[PDB]
Amino acid sequence: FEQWAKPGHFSRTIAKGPDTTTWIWNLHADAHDFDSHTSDLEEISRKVFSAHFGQLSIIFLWLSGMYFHGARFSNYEAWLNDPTHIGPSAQVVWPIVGQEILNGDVGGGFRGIQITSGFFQIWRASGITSELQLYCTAIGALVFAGLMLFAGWFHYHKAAPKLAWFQDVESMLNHHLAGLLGLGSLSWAGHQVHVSLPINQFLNAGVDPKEIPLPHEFILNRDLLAQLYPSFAEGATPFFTLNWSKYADFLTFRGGLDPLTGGLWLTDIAHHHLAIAILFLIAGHMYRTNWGIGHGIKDILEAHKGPFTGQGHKGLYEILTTSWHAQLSINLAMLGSLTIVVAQHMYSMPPYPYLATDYATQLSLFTHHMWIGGFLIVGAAAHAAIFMVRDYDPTTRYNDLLDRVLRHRDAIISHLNWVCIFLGFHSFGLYIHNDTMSALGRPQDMFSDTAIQLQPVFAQWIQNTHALAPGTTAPGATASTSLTWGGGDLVAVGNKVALLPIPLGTADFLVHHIHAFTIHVTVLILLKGVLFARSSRLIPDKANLGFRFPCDGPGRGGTCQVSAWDHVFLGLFWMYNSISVVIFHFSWKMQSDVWGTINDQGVVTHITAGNFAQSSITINGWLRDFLWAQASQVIQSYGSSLSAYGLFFLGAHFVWAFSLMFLFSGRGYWQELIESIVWAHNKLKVAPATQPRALSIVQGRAVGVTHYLLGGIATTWAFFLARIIAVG
Amino acid sequence: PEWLDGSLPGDFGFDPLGLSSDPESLRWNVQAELVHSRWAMLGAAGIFIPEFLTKLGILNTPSWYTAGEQEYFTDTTTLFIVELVFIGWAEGRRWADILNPGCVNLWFDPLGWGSASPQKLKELRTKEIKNGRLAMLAVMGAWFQHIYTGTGPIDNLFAHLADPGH
Amino acid sequence: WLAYGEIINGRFAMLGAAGAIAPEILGKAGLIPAETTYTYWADNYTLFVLEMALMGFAEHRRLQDWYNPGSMGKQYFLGKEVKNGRLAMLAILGYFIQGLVTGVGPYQNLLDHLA
Amino acid sequence: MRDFKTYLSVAPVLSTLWFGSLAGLLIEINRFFPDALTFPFF
Amino acid sequence: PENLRWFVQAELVNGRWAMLGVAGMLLPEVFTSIGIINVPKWYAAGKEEYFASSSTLFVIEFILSHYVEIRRWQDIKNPGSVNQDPIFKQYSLPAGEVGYPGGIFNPLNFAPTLEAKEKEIANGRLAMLAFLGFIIQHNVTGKGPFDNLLQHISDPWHNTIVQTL
Ligand SMILES: CC1=C(/C=C/C(C)=C/C=C/C(C)=C\C=C\C=C(C)\C=C\C=C(C)\C=C\C2=C(C)CCCC2(C)C)C(C)(C)CCC1
Ligand SMILES: CC1=C(C/C=C(\C)CCC[C@H](C)CCC[C@@H](C)CCCC(C)C)C(=O)c2ccccc2C1=O
Repeated sequence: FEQWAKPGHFSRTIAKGPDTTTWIWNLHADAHDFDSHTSDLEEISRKVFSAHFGQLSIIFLWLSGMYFHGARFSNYEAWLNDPTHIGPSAQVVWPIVGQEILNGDVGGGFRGIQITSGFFQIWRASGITSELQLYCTAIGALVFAGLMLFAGWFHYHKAAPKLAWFQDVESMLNHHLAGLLGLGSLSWAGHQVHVSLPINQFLNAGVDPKEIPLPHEFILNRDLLAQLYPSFAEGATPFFTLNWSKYADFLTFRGGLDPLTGGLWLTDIAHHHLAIAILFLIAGHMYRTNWGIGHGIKDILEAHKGPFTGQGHKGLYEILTTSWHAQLSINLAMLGSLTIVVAQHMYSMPPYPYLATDYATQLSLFTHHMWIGGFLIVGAAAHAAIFMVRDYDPTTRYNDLLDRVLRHRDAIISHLNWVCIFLGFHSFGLYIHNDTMSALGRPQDMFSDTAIQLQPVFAQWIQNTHALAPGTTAPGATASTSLTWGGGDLVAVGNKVALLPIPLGTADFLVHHIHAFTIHVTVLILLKGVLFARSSRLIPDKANLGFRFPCDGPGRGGTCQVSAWDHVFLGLFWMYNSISVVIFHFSWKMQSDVWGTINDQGVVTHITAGNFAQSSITINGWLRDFLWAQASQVIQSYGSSLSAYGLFFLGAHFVWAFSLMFLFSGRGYWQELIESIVWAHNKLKVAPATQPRALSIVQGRAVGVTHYLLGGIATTWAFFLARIIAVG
Repeated sequence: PEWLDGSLPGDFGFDPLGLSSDPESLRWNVQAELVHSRWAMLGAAGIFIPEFLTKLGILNTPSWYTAGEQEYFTDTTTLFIVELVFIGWAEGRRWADILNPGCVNLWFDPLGWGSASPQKLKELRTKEIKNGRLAMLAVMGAWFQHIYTGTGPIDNLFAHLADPGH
Repeated sequence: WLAYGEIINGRFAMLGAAGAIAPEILGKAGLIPAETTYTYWADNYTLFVLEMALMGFAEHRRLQDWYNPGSMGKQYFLGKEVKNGRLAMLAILGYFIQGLVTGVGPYQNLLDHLA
Repeated sequence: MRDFKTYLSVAPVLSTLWFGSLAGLLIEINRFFPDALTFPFF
Repeated sequence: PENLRWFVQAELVNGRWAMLGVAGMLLPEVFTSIGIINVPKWYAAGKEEYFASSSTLFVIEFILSHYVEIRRWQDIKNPGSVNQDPIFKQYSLPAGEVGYPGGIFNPLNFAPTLEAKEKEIANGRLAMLAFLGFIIQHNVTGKGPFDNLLQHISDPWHNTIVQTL
């Protein structure tokens, strides 16, 4: 059972004894979604972790590749041994029509396309070592998808499954903490100490190749790790009662990073992952469940009130319990920066060994790992909508904290709207000046460093203090919490540089105030269209068109782009303008003014100049010297292996392009068309009967969105790439 | 709007139509299957078994050279062209007999009965004498090589571990 | 399924394997020794836990071919309630552990018993 | 089987499926006569 | 099946020009001996004559051809035609075109015209299989042998494509 289609599915009028093409993207454009399904949870809870399923079975279906296509054709071994010079590679490609050169031949006895995004650095991190090995983990995870995808069939199918004990929400919110983080954090420590720590500490010089202490060892009998960082390993662990001090040895807050190749200490990662490990094991019991220990579920929240902000933040929802949509913004804005947090974090202060020096992933990664984040949040609260126009039922609220906003609309939104001039309008309206003041504007006097200076300065800030922080003040840890901040206490390694005191100033309270801007007029778009969305002060009654819903009146003299669905249809564009900015600022700091090389007489030598400082003030400086000063990489870059990035943003510029045709265009104009041609088929009897109508409005504010928004990405990943590697 | 409701089998839910499955095979001429599956490897019921013998060729193996004609890359890869065109027209229009002619859309009788139906012990004659043979070309199934790049099934062989050791 | 139904058998089931790891002696593994006298091993000479296939096939389906229906019999042949049993599920788990988690067959004493 | 027939279809991946499991052949041919450059008649 | 008594003659015409077509190069056909891709012409000749190229045997003998073929065409169209061998009937007794000028728009039927033996017809097409042997070799392998007890079914040699030509 059951099933199967055939016409008709969920958009009530789907079958319609057809009549027209353009159903094949009403279905492709409903299909998952609900209410154009039902909130009748006893068949919607039993979809969401159905799921939620595959995505993993897909993620598995994923990862089970990225080792088979690691460990079926290494650069891993044929390099590992030697970090430094000779670097990444996970795909080599069949000899069709001139594929070949696409698999380079530049990796240590290996033909193949070079690889950006750790992995080598992720698996020289644990240890593993041997292709026949995480190939012995390619199979570990592929059926291992199977059973998890054998859960679709587990419940639901032969088992219409349970909302009764889905709705509740206490065991799970306790157990994730404990339960299935806590199987983790520390039960990666047993791994991160015994497996990981020393097959690294003893990697950290000798141990070149093949005799590689297959993890097999170091259980039941110690002696060796014992022969290494001691601990006295009899059959009696001190710190059972406070000999803690001893079984330490190899985990005092070391901070800085491994100067015998960057990363930063694994001697500095069990103390991090058994503390933040168990908070999440203990603190993952604080709520009800059965055995009388716990807290309010919500009974906590209405705990407290405040006069204005009244009731307080009270009686916190009951679909927040129930289902998704209501909830569904928060697990995203959150998860949101929880991919901008780990970002501005990773590069920011290196994990797995071989980053700091690297590039083509102390950048690369950095991004995507900021797309997904931007993407994610900058489309998280299109879930605040739906919801109101959807999953929100009759009542639960008034005097709720909620409503306290919906009243106080118009004059909450509003007072952002102005910042969103000042902050920007004039703070971007500010490179502009120094263009009108470098072209027209004679260094004589204007906004750059030896200019609208700002002498010492800008500080430092703090950071710096971040550099008196370990020598006292938070007593120790070691070496200045992250070299990036501090004073001049300066390292690197691998000839080229690693991280250093990356000093800010003008060029720094500039730019910034743009991310500082943007993420203003990129929210409120958002908030304007998140608040009004269902009640809009100017079609006042929305829940009368749906979630998407095009516009409405040619009347009231120009009502369009009203929907949040379409408040989201440009909710994005900017993100792209904002995530697909910010990346940028990054990749001309890391580089030009962070990456290095080495020579010697006191002199680090960057990929490009300490340019930047005063040739990325002026708006322009980013085409003078951020394009045609770069791109050279990709511009020429054919007959080679940059031979894809000379091949992508091509058909990435077109397909930034072939957006506007559907996005600047009309819609009636097009339908109006698909007759004309029609005469050819018909009169000459061919013609459909799925009357070939021309793509539905929303549907084409559902392409010049994707397409624009596929377009100027790859492009910049067709681009930013090939810069890095040879002048990389 | 039939029926549909009914439509089907005519409803639903929730069961035994039954015809039934789905989830395997198979309704119409799941007999083309039948009629194809016997022959195809009844054919094969005579390729490897001759082979599974020859190793044992008591006193002399075989011998035959030619006595035909001998020159410049002479004889047998030409070839199937003639050999399996002949047995080409063999396969085809014996077994357009799942029914068969167009039910899908001189004389008459012979034989007497209904494919001289049956007889009702000879239905059993065909039985698993037909099927058990394709139980035994499951031996085939499981390689049908035994030469598993296997060396190996020589020095001929085949088998034969029992299983000696030392 | 079942639930609840799949404990009694689990009961009887592990019981024998648990019974293996107590009334034993033992004698291989090996590991540590030597892993792999009677004839030598008589034991076929090497690799023969695939009678299990047939055998561990021959009991469970032969149990359930049951089910009272039992067919599997056949024509002829002449060619707090999870609280109780499920705490009982634990204390039988357990004394696999100490009966394994050190050697039993100690045989350390005390005295002597044969000798 | 039949008869033209008709016969029986299937769903959304047929015009698609055509791309792969058959259309590829192309790359075999394009291998077989490596590239084309222009007309090889026989 | 296929279609209606549309072309018969067209292909018949074709089969007429056919046998004696494959009779043409059927001189290279070698009584015993005299073949190859051709140049000459029956026997003799020796007038003044039948010549090249400010002359060509072409346009002379094959302008006038036109009225010799248009007569038939307009003969078909407006029947027109003997009494009546080729369009169509008198003797004896071929494969019947059978129909008369129109249908239900087209189908009050359409093809119950089979029946018989080996018969008349056949050879008409024989020469186009001849052809699709006889053309194919002659630039691929430009001579025609047949040779038993020697080395038929043995061969000898090899010869493929790209050599060069
Ligand atoms: C006619 C014809 C044709 C043609 C074609 C063409 C010519 C095309 C081109 C087009 C163009 C002119 C352009 C386009 C391009 C493409 C692209 C562009 C794709 C994409 C993508 C993707 C899937 C990606 C993703 C990503 C991520 C992950 C994130 C970051 C970035 C990136 C992008 C990497 C065909 C063959 C079909 C068929 C037959 C005939
Ligand atoms: C072009 C255009 C259309 C018409 C576009 C349509 C109908 C999309 C065409 C759909 C696909 C491509 C069908 C074409 C045929 C394909 C399915 C496959 C055949 C081609 C080969 C791959 C074999 C709109 O509807 C529209 C609406 C609103 C604003 C702008 C526009 C707009 O610009």
